[PDB]
Parts: sequence; structure tokens; C-alpha cells
Amino acid sequence: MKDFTTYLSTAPVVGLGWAIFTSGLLIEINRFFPDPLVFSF
Amino acid sequence: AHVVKIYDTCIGCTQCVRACPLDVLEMVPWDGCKAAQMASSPRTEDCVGCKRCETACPTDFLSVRVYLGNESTRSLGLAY
Amino acid sequence: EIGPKRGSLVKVLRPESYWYNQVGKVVSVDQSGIRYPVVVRFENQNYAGVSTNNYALDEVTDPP
Amino acid sequence: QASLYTHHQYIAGFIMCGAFAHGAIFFIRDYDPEQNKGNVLARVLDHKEAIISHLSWVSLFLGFHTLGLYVHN
Amino acid sequence: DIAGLTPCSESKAYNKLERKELKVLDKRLKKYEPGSAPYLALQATKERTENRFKTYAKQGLLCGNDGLPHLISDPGLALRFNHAGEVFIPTFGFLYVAGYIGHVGRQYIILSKEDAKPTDKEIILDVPLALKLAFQGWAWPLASIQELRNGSLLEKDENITVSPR
Amino acid sequence: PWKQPELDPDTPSPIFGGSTGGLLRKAQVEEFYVTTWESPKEQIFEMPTGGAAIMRKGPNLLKLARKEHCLALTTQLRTKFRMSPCFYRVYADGKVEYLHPKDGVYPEKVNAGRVGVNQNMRSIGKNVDPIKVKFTGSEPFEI
Amino acid sequence: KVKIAVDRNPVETNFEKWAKPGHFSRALAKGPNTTTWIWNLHADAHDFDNHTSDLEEISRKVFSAHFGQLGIILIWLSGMYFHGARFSNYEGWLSDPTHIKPSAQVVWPIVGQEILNGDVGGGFQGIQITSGFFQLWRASGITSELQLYSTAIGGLVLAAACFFAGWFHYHKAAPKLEWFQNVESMLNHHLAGLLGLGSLAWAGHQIHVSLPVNKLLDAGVDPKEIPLPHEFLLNQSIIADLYPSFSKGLAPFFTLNWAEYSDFLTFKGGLNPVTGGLWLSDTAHHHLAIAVLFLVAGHQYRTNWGIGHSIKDILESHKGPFTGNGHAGLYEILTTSWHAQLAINLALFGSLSIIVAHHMYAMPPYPYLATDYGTQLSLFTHHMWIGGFCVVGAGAHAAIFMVRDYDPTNNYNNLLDRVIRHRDAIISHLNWVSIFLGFHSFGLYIHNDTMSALGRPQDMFSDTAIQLQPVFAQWIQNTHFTAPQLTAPNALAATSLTWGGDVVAVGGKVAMMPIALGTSDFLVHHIHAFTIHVTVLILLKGVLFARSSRLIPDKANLGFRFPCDGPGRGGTCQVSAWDHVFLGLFWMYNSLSIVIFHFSWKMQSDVWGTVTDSGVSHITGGNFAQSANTINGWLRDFLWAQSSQVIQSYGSALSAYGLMFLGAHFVWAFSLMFLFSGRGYWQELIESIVWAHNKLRVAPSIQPRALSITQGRAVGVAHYLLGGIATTWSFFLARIIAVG
Amino acid sequence: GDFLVHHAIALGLHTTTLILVKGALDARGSKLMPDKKDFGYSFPCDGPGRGGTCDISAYDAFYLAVFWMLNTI
Ligand code: CLA
Ligand code: CLA
Ligand code: CLA
Ligand code: CLA
Ligand code: CLA
Ligand SMILES: CC1=C(/C=C/C(C)=C/C=C/C(C)=C/C=C/C=C(C)/C=C/C=C(C)/C=C/C2=C(C)CCCC2(C)C)C(C)(C)CCC1
Ligand SMILES: CC1=C(C/C=C(\C)CCC[C@H](C)CCC[C@H](C)CCCC(C)C)C(=O)c2ccccc2C1=O
Ligand code: SF4
Repeated sequence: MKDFTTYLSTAPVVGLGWAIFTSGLLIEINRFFPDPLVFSF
Repeated sequence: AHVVKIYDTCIGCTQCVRACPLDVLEMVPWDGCKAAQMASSPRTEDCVGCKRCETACPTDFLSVRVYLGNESTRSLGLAY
Repeated sequence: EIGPKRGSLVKVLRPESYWYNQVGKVVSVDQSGIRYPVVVRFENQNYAGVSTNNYALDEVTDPP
Repeated sequence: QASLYTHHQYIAGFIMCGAFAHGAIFFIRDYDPEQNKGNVLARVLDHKEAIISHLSWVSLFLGFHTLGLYVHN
Repeated sequence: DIAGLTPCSESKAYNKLERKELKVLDKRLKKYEPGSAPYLALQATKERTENRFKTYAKQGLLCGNDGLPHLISDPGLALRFNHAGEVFIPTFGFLYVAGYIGHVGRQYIILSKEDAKPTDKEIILDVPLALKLAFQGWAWPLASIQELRNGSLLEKDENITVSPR
Repeated sequence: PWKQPELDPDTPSPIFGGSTGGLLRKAQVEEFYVTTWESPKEQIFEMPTGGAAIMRKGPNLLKLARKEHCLALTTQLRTKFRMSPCFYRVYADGKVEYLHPKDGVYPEKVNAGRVGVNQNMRSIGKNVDPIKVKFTGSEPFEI
Repeated sequence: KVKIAVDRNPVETNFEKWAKPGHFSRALAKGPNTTTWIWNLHADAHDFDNHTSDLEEISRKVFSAHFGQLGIILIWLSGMYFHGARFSNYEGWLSDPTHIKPSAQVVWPIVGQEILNGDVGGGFQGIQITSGFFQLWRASGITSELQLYSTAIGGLVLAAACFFAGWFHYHKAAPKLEWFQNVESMLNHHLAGLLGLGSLAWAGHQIHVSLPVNKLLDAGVDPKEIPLPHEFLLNQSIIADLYPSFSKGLAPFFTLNWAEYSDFLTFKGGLNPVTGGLWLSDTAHHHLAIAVLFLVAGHQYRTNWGIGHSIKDILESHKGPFTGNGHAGLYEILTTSWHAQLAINLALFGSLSIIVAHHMYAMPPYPYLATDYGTQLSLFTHHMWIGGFCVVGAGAHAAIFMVRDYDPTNNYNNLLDRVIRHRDAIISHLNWVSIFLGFHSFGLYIHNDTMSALGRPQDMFSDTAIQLQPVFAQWIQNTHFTAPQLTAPNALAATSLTWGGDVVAVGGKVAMMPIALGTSDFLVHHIHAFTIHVTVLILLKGVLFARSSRLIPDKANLGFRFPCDGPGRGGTCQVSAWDHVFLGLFWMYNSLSIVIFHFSWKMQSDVWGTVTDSGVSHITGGNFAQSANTINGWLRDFLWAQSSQVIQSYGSALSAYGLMFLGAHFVWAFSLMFLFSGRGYWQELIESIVWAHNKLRVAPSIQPRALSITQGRAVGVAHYLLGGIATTWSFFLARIIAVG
Repeated sequence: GDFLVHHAIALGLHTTTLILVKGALDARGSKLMPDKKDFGYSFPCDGPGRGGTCDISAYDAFYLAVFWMLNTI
């Protein structure tokens, strides 16, 4: 597991994990909530 | 032709003369370095300015400097 | 003997050098009386690719 | 009016580029730091990296955000 | 009603744009049976359109001579009039996250530099320290201010590579 | 070297076919270069301006329109076979010049017999600004 | 002699080399000191020549690389089949191909994308596709989505099998170098085995499966009650009524009575009028004859049983006096250099892809494909560009072989050495014909533009004015039209409707109609010849001068991909063969862009259109004979007369094509930074940014460096090509979807 | 839209100013090449050494800045 998780920790996988996390977060915000323009609570 | 100058920062790895395929550079004895060698340019009129000696120079900044200008039939690399 | 201690961290004040105002490690200091006897090794390469260079006595002081 | 505006604007811009190029020519050809040591010119040359970096920052920031809203709209 | 912009609730061009969008959206509705899945998707799109037009109105938003809502950028004018939600609060909203990324990048750079061969740490990330710093960056401006006063944030230029001009 | 060698007109040349890359009208009008070496056996080399040519057991002769071709062939021979050849220059009037080491033991060595030329005892970057040498005809690096 | 030499377990299966990203290269095995280490890592990733000097390990590496690419392509094909199975209107399109546009990509309703789910008909919404998969799934008889699901799952299974095969054939059981050097066995097995077996299997599938399904499809029978192909396969009674020769039951095949098979192995020229594609019986006899031709050609070489041909003997025996040694050593080069075989295979693959595009635009081999103008245009343009890319890569890898794997020992007076010898003559004559073609094509265009601008249309090079009639092409057209009359009397009609006399039409739209060639076609064809001659000049000069040159005699020792040899000799920038390929990519781009512009304009102005009772009306006003002679006519009547739907695509189903168009404009324009500029300015700017990050202590441990000169050129050409390709793709697809 | 195009104009002026100012300040010296004053104002490059020195002169900075000037006007 150590030998594989060392590869898992390199930049291309980090280039996915942050990308998947932030992308999916923005998809769920734009999905459950409609498209707004004003931050009036 | 071009002007090739060698400064006192040279310490003599005798590799700048191998990277030059024009026999411009030569190595003279010296006393300012451990290797007791210093680059010299006797046939500086036969240089084209390809800067391969600059690629081969390991000192920072470079001991050998090649300055362009005043081009001729031999420094332009024409066989015609 | 005439230069800094071997292995000590030093600062280079050579203007035209890539390692101006940087910290390097002394690897050897020549005692034969040459132009640039203080030879130092740096952790970061230059644009050419080398990591070591030689400097004079006046270009090497201890960093604060 | 349109031709006059566009002509004099392009003339002004080319003259701007020439002004900056000839200022660079001044900086390389005839500039003595020993003659003017510690003055405004030497001090501007002293922190030139800060000036270039801040110009790069404001250019990057303007381009990033302006293209962001243009693509968004 | 600043800069000659009517509110979106009392704008004729805003309602004409809404009627035009409802007309073209209902144009595609006549080509499908009401019990179909494209009909449900078109109905949900129309509901999202109506909800967006309703929520964009009655929120202080204004528009002028186009039917498209406008944003007020000047602070104070967006504070005396109810327009701080357009750009004033998103300004601090972005800056908090922007300072979050800059702070955790700085702490990771500082932590990795005090380690043997630190160039490998940039291409070989470590997860537990990066994730710990990721969840320890909520108070980024509080860490940024204290480092600013004491010199740990900045660095004097005697150990900074400077141009040889 | 110990004595400067003069090339022999009698020496043979390697067998080769017709190559478009070769001597031009600059050989007639201006100078051209001639390379000589002595071979132990028949080996195959590649000319810097053409294809492949089988060389002759013994002395050999190559004519190159440029000195760079001559030193490229020299480096190829020295790397591939430890050959150590030498080249010359033949002018339009028949004058012969020796450019490959006049000391004879190559620029890689020193031989304690050549004088340092175009060498500055100052460091690089210690040169004066062009304003200090303006309207003088001398460059800062030429001082 | 030929055997299976395999080494078992040469490489352990572990993530040890996955842990350290830089392991293939000893220069990259130290560490990432500079930011150019990453680009060198992703650049030398698959360059197996400098990883090791052993040819056996390189052969194993490329074998499993091809296995991985095959698995990737199988995954992609399985995904396409799954998309057609799940998110598609294939069932609706089968019952109405002339009124329902194909669609196989369904977007999410997440952010405004519901407008992209266009009303393609059949109670379905989605992205209107252009690959023509529905036409292929109608040719190869496919009725329901269950069959597409089964095909997708089988493709996924075969992709997993291919990936496991790559893992096995590298890590577990790696073949030796003698296994890869069995060229005769390779050629026999990939001629008789691969090509011949696939052609025979496809002919059998067409005869037993596709022929009855396509016979029932164009007869008006709904696909719901069409019998499944296994019923046709097992039961001779059902297949006997559609084709009476099946009642004989393989009797005429062994009794040499093949004339009885003239019902479903027909020899007919033209297209099926009901569907617009080629007759499936003609394709069945075609693939059967191709299988015959590849079965007989796959038993030519000698491998283990004495009889056959030895390729070394064939090469060494063909020697002609103006060539000296004739093909003397080429067997030794092609059995030891991967790059030479890569160049040959890529060149032939690219040229054959060009033939594929031309012969699909000429004869549509799929039902309801000719009337689907978008699928035809997309197929032609796509295979056009893929063929061009393969040809440019062939030139690149030929130059790589020249730099690396070429040695002067084996070749003395052979063809390759003599091509090296007279390379200056070849380059000079190619330059002469380049200048000649460029002048009397483009100067003709400029002269026509000038005479139009000077108000003298009678002095132009047009049909109304003095003309350059393409007599040879028109004579070939007339010969091919009259070919079934005399030279091929057994053909029902002409092999294509390019030169015919009749117009076929399905659903009220023109499927394929005769094509007239005039002065404008002459001008564009000689423009194409000029452009291809220039591109081949650039590639051939880069290949020939990669080893040595009159400028740089030691270019061989400087490697293949190097930026320059310095500013010497006036500046030897872009002197490497890699930069020759870098320029040839742009010249390819210009060539294929003008070619597909000619294709789109000619087919929209003289082929594509809607048939009426009062004559045939095309998509345009038939202005190709009047506007393609001038540059301004080309511009106004092709790039401005069209693209009016791309700009007004907003708010509609094809607005994503307008977005893609403008993003392609962005990327095409963004490339010119990496093309015009250099590195020293960018390096100094990076130094200033490094100082800025140093001031407040966010200095990265890895030193930020500017991109390399070769790296910058690669980024520039990649962004330029991607932008141009996507620009033409968006414009072509939007124009052909909103109109056709 | 007038505001957006004004800020795009400001971006163009800012980027042109950035490149021209950087070329003027780096006209005599830089970390990649301190001795730029010895090579004249308009020189091609220094060679492929030190990673590559293409377009290192202040003349090259002007030449790259003319494109941005043309785009801005
Ligand atoms: C229209 C084409 C085009 C575009 C868009 C740019 C854009 C840029 N150039 Mg420029 N340039 C161009 C043509 C262009 N150039 C040409 C033809 C030349 C003549 C050679 C130059 C010469 C030139 C010089 C000399 C300099 C620039 C600089 C710049 C930057 C200015 C900073 C800025 O505006 O903020 C950013 C502007 C943007 C447009 C943002 C682009 C990035 C967006 C967000 C997309 C990013 C990718 C996206 C997130 C998707 C990710 C995946 C994807 C990567 C696959 C910017 C990156 C300056 C620079 O880099 O210094 C800081 C600089 O010194 N350029
Ligand atoms: C987190 C690390 C970090 C930090 C604190 C900074 C800080 C700075 N940079 Mg730098 N930058 C970074 C990373 C970073 N940069 C990276 C990775 C790149 C390469 C894309 C750049 C490229 C860059 C340029 C080209 C310029 C700056 C400039 C600046 C200054 C303006 C502030 C700003 O937003 O710039 C804008 C920064 C960007 C547009 C880069 C965005 C890239 C992402 C956001 C960084 C990702 C880092 C990562 C998430 C950290 C790892 C987290 C850890 C837990 C593992 C400031 C000193 C400007 C300057 O000189 O101002 C004086 C300038 O011209 N930077
Ligand atoms: C008649 C036997 C036969 C057949 C059918 C093939 C078929 C193929 N070979 Mg070839 N090959 C053969 C004998 C055969 N080989 C022999 C005898 C040798 C030794 C001289 C080689 C050495 C060889 C090399 C060195 C390479 C190939 C490659 C390929 C593939 C090229 C990809 C392509 O064109 O798309 C066609 C693609 C398909 C048809 C996809 C389906 C692929 C199926 C699963 C393969 C089934 C065929 C196989 C022979 C069945 C027996 C294998 C068994 C152990 C499971 C193709 C699948 C390339 C490769 O690596 O790909 C594997 C390659 O570079 N061949
Ligand atoms: C039969 C196919 C084939 C094969 C087996 C090879 C194999 C090889 N080639 Mg060749 N090549 C091919 C086709 C092929 N090539 C074609 C078609 C071209 C023309 C474009 C080239 C052009 C070419 C050049 C110019 C060079 C090679 C080199 C190489 C070697 C290493 C390649 C590498 O590591 O890439 C690494 C992989 C990458 C860098 C990834 C590719 C990313 C590209 C640049 C962008 C792709 C974008 C994509 C299309 C769309 C995405 C959009 C984006 C927004 C996400 C290797 C011997 C190099 C070498 O040194 O040879 C020994 C070399 O200099 N080849
Ligand atoms: C459309 C843009 C364009 C044009 C017209 C040219 C033109 C040229 N390039 Mg170039 N090229 C370009 C972009 C372009 N380039 C770009 C962007 C690149 C980078 C990838 C290249 C890469 C490249 C390479 C790699 C090569 C060329 C070559 C050529 C020449 C081909 C000459 C020929 O056969 O045509 C005929 C001539 C023309 C089309 C020029 C215009 C002639 C008009 C019609 C005027 C006719 C005569 C006129 C009346 C005389 C005026 C008299 C007046 C002075 C009074 C020519 C000088 C090749 C070369 O050197 O020639 C073999 C070559 O090898 N180019
Ligand atoms: C009265 C008035 C006002 C005010 C105004 C003002 C205050 C203005 C200003 C203005 C300004 C303030 C401007 C400026 C400009 C500038 C510029 C445009 C510059 C340029 C520069 C350059 C080009 C440089 C060059 C050089 C170099 C590069 C280096 C060295 C040398 C030299 C210097 C030459 C107001 C608005 C309130 C209102 C109305 C009225
Ligand atoms: C611009 C430019 C550079 C500078 C470009 C560099 C250093 C490359 C920058 C690559 C970036 C860092 C890749 C990643 C881009 C973004 C950070 C991605 C953003 C993604 C979002 C989701 C945040 C050169 O180095 C160069 C070299 C030779 C010829 C021309 C040029 C040239 O034109
Ligand atoms: S500009 Fe660049 S490619 Fe050209 S000779 Fe100089 S360093 Fe080489």
C-alpha cells in the first residue's frame, strides 16, 4: 500500500483530487441552488 | 570578424576548446587557477559566433565571451 | 587557512553571478594563491545547469 | 472623423513605442551610474524588479478578470 | 434609481425580455407530449427561468434601457442604497478564499524548505501535512497580520537575488 | 608540431560517388581547405558534406569548402577511430596555410609554447559602461 | 527458423517506479531542480531510444504501448456503443432517417446547457451528432438498444483483455528481439491473418446478417417485426425468400457455379435509390474479394517451410544501373530501426486515410449517409486531417531515424546513400517546381482579383472569360462514365455519381449528383498541388539535412530535437529537423484547410441541396463557377456568405458551436506568443516574478524557468493547430447543421 | 459594455507599459545576462546556452511590444 500510495501522492493525482473536489462542489451549488447574481442573503 | 574574449575567471576544464568545431580557441599555461591553464583565441578571425564555448562554459558568469559584429565570408559560414 | 572554514555557509556578493545575495556551502578553498580560490557549492542550479562556482576573498562574507 | 481619429491614435501609439525604445537605448548606450549615484534614476534602477513585478501583476489581474467576464457574458 | 437605472421590478424591458424567453421556451413545448421526459426537462427549465426572473427582481437590482440587470460597483453608494450584495460583499468573499490559498501555499513552502532535498516535495506532495494546513487556514488574515509586523512574512533584500543592472 | 608538415600532391583519395554537396565556385575564387591523414586499414567514414566513402589504407586526402567541415571530419575521425588527423587551407594563388595545431599537440593541451591572446585579467562584468568609451572606437570588452 | 522467443518475468509488477516519476531517463532520475524537469519528464516519457540502448527492451516497450493504445481505442468504441445504447434516438432514427437528425450525446441540465439538447425529432433531445454512427449501425444490421449494449460490454471486455495482454506481454512474458525481427511471419500473419480474416469475417457478417436486415429495412418494413439475424443465420427458410440462392445452400460455392450467387453478391455501379448508400450485396462481394486477395497475398513470404519469398533476396536482387547498389541494405535498416518502419507505416496510413476520406465523399458506403450532409462533411474533414497528421509524423519520425538510427557502415552506394548524395539537386528542383506552381496558381488568383477590381471581367481566368479547362480530369470523368459500356460490361452503372448522368435523392434532398469541373476547380486543384509540393519540400529537406548540411556539418552529433547551434553563421535558428516538422505542421494546416474549404464549397454549391419538381436547387446559388476564381469571391461567398448561422447560433441548439468558435479563435490567437517571441525576455520576466515571490518568502524550492525554445515552438504549434482545427470544426458543423 | 471595453483598453496600456518598462530596465543588465550593455542595443541573442536566450535584447522587447500596441490601438 505504501508503494502505491506514494504514487497516489504525486502531483497528477493531486491535479485531479482538488479538481474533482472543487468542480463537484461548484456543480452541486449551481444545481441545488439556482443561478443568482446578488449576495443579498 | 567577431571578437572572442576570455576573462580571468577561467579555471581550465579544457572543454570549451572541444565544443568549438572551428579551431578558434587554444589553451595556454597560466598561474591564476588550480589547473594552470587559460583559454586563448589566436584564430579569432575564423570564429562565426556559434557560442558553443558559451554552452560549454561552467563558470558563472562565463569566462569566455563571444561578441557578434563585423561579419565576413568566413564568419558567415558560406561555402560559396 | 586564508579563507573561510570548509563546510561553512557563506554569502556571495558578486553582482554578475547568478547567486548574488544567496547562501552557499564552502566545499574547498585553495591555498596556492589563485585568483578565485574560494570554491562553493549551491543547492540550486543556474540556467546553464551547474551548481558550484568559485569566487574571490572579497566576494565571500558570512550571511546574517 | 473616424479616419482622423484612427490615424492619429496609431501615430500616437507608434510614437509611444519609439519613446520607450529610445529610453531603453538611453539606458544601454549612455548611462553612467557613477555620475548619478543615489538619485531618482539609480533608485528606480535599484528596485526595477518590484516595478516590473507589479506591472505584471496588474496586467495579469486586469486580463484575467476582464476575459473572465467577457467569456462569462 | 441611480445613474438613470430603473429597478428590475418596475422595468418594462425586463418584463418584455421575460415574455420573449417564455415564448421561445414554450415554442419547443408544442413538439412533445406532456407525459414525456423532454417535456419534464423543458418544464423544469421554464420553472428555473421563472424563479430566476422572480429572484433577480425585488432584491434591489436595477437595469437601464436594455432589460438586463446592472451592478453598482462604488462602495458607499452600494452601502447607502441596498446594493452591497452585488460586488461589495463578494469582494471580501473572494479575498477570504484568495488569501486562504495564498496562506496555505506559503505555509507549505516554508515547511517544505526546512527539509532535505525540498525540490522533491513540490512534485511528491505529502497528504497529511497539506490537509492539516488546508484545515488550519481559516484564520489566514490573522496569521498574515502577525507575520507582517515581525518580519517573518517579508524578507530583507540582503538574502534576495537581485538583478545586476 | 616538431616540424611543420607540408601536404604531398601524390597522396590518394577515398573512393566516393558523385555528391552534390561539395566544392563550389568559392574554391575557385576564394580559398579552400584540404584535410590529410594516414590510415592503418580500409574503413568506412561519413563525409561532413556527403554520404559514406571507403578510405584508403595509407595516406588520404579530403578537400572541404569550409574549415567547419574539416574540423567536423577531424572530430568524427578522432571519436570513432582515435585517428588524429590534420587539415590545411589552400588559397586562390596557391598559398598553403596550417590551421590545425601549429604546436601539434592540439588545443586541448597547452605545450607551454603559445602566448595568451585576447585575454582580460579583469573579471567579466567589471568592464566599463559604453558611455565611458563612447566616440572612441574601442568596445568595453576590447580594452 | 521462425519461432516464439519469449523471456518470462523480466520486470517486476510493482509501483516502485510509479513512486519516482523520473525513472526512464538517468538525467531526470536525479530530481526536479528546475521547472523544465517536468516538461522533459512529459516529453521524454515515451522516447524509448534514450531510455536504453537495447533494441529488445524498446521492442517490448512499444509492443505494450500499442497494446495500451488498442485498449484505449476499444474503451472509446465501447463508450460510443454504450452512448448509442442509452442516450440516443437510434430506435426513432431507424423508423425515420430522413426526418430525424441523429443524436447520441445528452447534456446535463446543470448550468444553462438545456438549450444544447436540441429538438432532433422523434421525441428526443440531445446534441446532434456528426460521426455518422447511426449510418454504420444501419449498415451493420442493428435494430434495438440491447444489441448496442451487448456490443459495448463486449468492447469493454476486449479492452480489459487488451490491457491485461499488454501487462502480460511486458511484465510477465516479454518476447525477445528475434521474435520481433521475424518480419516475414509478421507480414504473412498481418496480411492473411489480420486483414484477410477480418475481411472474410465481415463478408460473412454482411451476407448472413446485414443483407437481410438491409433488404427488409428499405422495403418499408418496420424494424420491430424484422427478424433477428440469428434467425437468418440458423434458418435457411427465412433467408431463402429474401435471396433465392440460399436455397441451393453452399452447393454453387464448391461446384464452381458462382454465377448463381448473383442476387446477394451483385456487381452494381451506383447507389441504392431508397437509402442513398452503396448496395450491401456489392459490399459483400467486395469484402469477399478483398479477403481472397489478402489470403493469397499472405502466403508470399518464406518463414519456416522452405517455400516463399525472402525479402532480403527480393531487395538485393532489384538493382538497376542508374541506382548503383539497388535496395542493397534496406532489409537491415528496416529490421533494426523502429523509426524507419514508423515513418513508412505512418506515411502509408496517412495517405490511405486521405484515400478513405476521398472515397467516402465520392461513394457513400452507408445507408442515409449521402443525404446526411453533416456526417459526410465531418467524416471527410476528420479523416483528411488525421491523414495529414500521420503524414507529418511520418516525416518527423523519418528525420528521427536519420539522426539516430542511420549509420554509414551498411550503406555505401545504395539508394539511401545516393539520395543523401544528390539531396541538393532534389531540393533545388523541388524549390523550382514550388515557385512555378505557386506563381501560376496564386498569381492567377491575384490576377483574377485584380481584373475583377479593375472592372475587366473579360480579362479574368474564368469560364466566361479566357478559361483553363481541366481537360484531363473531364476526360477521366467521361471515361469512367463510359467504363461500364465497354471496358467493364458486367457493371450495371458507373462506379460513382461524380461523373454520372443521373441524380439520386432520398427524402427530397440530393444524395449524390454529377460534378462539373471548370476553371475554378483547375485553379484550386493546382493550388492544392502547389501546397502539397511545398509541404513535402519542407519535410523532405528536414529529413535530408538532419544528418549534415553545408551550414552545419556536425548536425548529426547535435541530436534530432535541438533549438539551434547559436547565432553563428548569421544565426542557425530552427535548423533542426524538428523545426522543419514544426513549420510543416503549419503548411499541412494551410493545405488541408484550403482542401476542406474547397470540399465544402464545391459540395454545397454543386452537389448538396434539395431536389424539386422544377429542376434541382442546391444549398447555395451555384456560385462556385463564378466566385471561386478570386480571393475576394472565395472570402465573401464562402467565409462570409456562410458562418451567418454561427454568429446567430446564440439562444439555439448550436450556440455551443459559436462558443467553440470563439474559444478556438482565442487559442489560435494565444499561440502567436509562443511563435513570435523567444525565451530571454520571458526568462527575465520570470526572474522579476521570482524576485516578487522572494520578497515575501513564497519562493518555490523548484526554480521557475521559462519554457525551452523547442518547448516554446511545440506549445505554439500545438495551440495554433488546435485553435485552427476547432475553428474550422465549429464553423463547418454549425453551417452544415443549421442549413443541411 | 463601455466600462468593460475601457478596462480592456487599460489592460492593453498596462501590458504594453509592462513589457516596454521591463525591456528598458533590463536593457543593460539581467540575471540571465548581466553584460547586455556590451552587446549593443539591437543584437540577436546570446545562444542556446543557459537554457536559451532568444529575444533577450531590449530591441526584442520593443519588437514584441509593437504587437500589443497594435492590438491595443
Ligand atoms: C489574443 C491573443 C493573446 C492573448 C489572449 C494573450 C494573453 C496574454 N499575454 Mg500576450 N501576446 C500575443 C497574443 C495574446 N496574448 C501576441 C500575438 C504577442 C506578440 C508576440 C503577445 C506578446 C506578449 C508579451 C510580450 C507579453 C504577453 C503577456 C500576456 C498576458 C497578459 C496578462 C493578462 O492580460 O492577463 C491574463 C490574460 C489572459 C487572456 C488569461 C489567459 C488564461 C485564461 C484564464 C485561460 C487559462 C486556461 C483555462 C483555465 C483552461 C485550463 C485548461 C487549459 C489550459 C487546457 C496574457 C497571458 C505578458 C505576460 O505574460 O506577462 C505577465 C507579456 O509580457 N503577451
Ligand atoms: C500559493 C502560492 C503562491 C503565492 C502565495 C503567490 C503569490 C504571488 N504571486 Mg505567484 N504564482 C504561483 C503561486 C503563488 N504565488 C504559481 C503556482 C504560479 C504559476 C502559475 C504563479 C505565477 C505568478 C505570476 C506569473 C505572477 C505572480 C505574482 C504573484 C504576486 C501577486 C499575488 C497573486 O495573486 O498573484 C497571482 C498569482 C497567480 C495568477 C498564480 C495562480 C496559481 C495558483 C492559484 C497557485 C496554486 C498554489 C497551490 C494551490 C499551493 C499549494 C497548497 C499546499 C497546501 C499544497 C504574489 C507575490 C505576480 C507578481 O509578481 O506580483 C508582484 C505575477 O506577475 N505569480
Ligand atoms: C494471424 C495472426 C495475427 C493477427 C490477427 C495479429 C493482429 C495484430 N497485430 Mg500482430 N503479430 C503476429 C500475428 C498476428 N497479429 C505475429 C506472428 C507476430 C510476430 C512476428 C506479430 C507481431 C506484432 C507486433 C510487434 C505488433 C502487432 C500488432 C498487432 C495489432 C495491430 C493493430 C491493428 O492494426 O488494429 C487491429 C486491431 C484489432 C483487430 C483489435 C482486436 C485485437 C485482438 C484482441 C487480437 C487478436 C489476434 C491475436 C493474434 C489472437 C491470438 C492471441 C492469443 C494469445 C489471445 C493487430 C491486432 C501491434 C500490437 O501491439 O497490437 C497488439 C504491434 O505493434 N503484431
Ligand atoms: C504511429 C504513431 C506514432 C508513434 C508510435 C510515435 C512515437 C514517437 N514520436 Mg511521434 N508523431 C506522430 C505519431 C507517432 N509518434 C505524429 C502523428 C506526429 C505529428 C504531430 C508526431 C510528431 C513527433 C515529433 C515532432 C516528435 C515525435 C516524438 C516521438 C517519440 C516520443 C513521443 C512522446 O514521448 O510524446 C509524449 C507525449 C505527449 C507530449 C503528449 C501529446 C500532447 C500533445 C502535444 C497535445 C495533444 C492535444 C490533444 C490533441 C487535444 C487535447 C486538448 C487539450 C485542451 C486537452 C516516439 C518515438 C519525439 C521524439 O523525440 O522522437 C524520438 C519528437 O520530437 N513525434
Ligand atoms: C499566406 C501566407 C504566406 C505566403 C504568401 C508566403 C509566401 C512564401 N513562403 Mg511562406 N510561410 C508562411 C506564410 C506565407 N508565406 C508562414 C506563416 C510560415 C510559417 C510556417 C511559412 C513557411 C514557409 C516555408 C517553410 C517555406 C515558405 C516558402 C514561401 C514562398 C513560397 C513561394 C511560392 O511558391 O509561391 C509563389 C509566390 C507567392 C505566392 C508570393 C506572392 C506572389 C504574388 C502573386 C505577386 C506576383 C508577382 C508580382 C506582380 C511581383 C510584384 C512586383 C513589385 C515588386 C513591383 C514565398 C516567399 C517556401 C520557399 O522558400 O519557397 C520554396 C518554403 O520553403 N514559407
Ligand atoms: C488638470 C486636470 C486634472 C489633472 C490632470 C493630471 C494631474 C494629469 C497628469 C498626467 C500625467 C502625470 C501623465 C503622465 C504620462 C507619462 C508618460 C506617457 C510617460 C512616458 C515615459 C516614457 C516613454 C519613458 C521613457 C524613458 C525610458 C523608458 C527610460 C529612461 C529614459 C526615458 C525617460 C526617456 C484632472 C484630471 C484632476 C481634472 C481635469 C483637469
Ligand atoms: C508565454 C511564453 C512563455 C512563458 C510560459 C510559461 C513559463 C509556461 C506556463 C505554463 C503554466 C504554468 C501551465 C498552467 C496554466 C494555468 C496555471 C492553469 C490554470 C487552471 C485553472 C483551473 C486555475 C515561455 O516560456 C516561452 C518560451 C519560449 C517561447 C515562447 C514562450 C512564451 O510565449
Ligand atoms: S534567436 Fe534562439 S534559435 Fe535563433 S540562434 Fe539565437 S538562441 Fe538560437
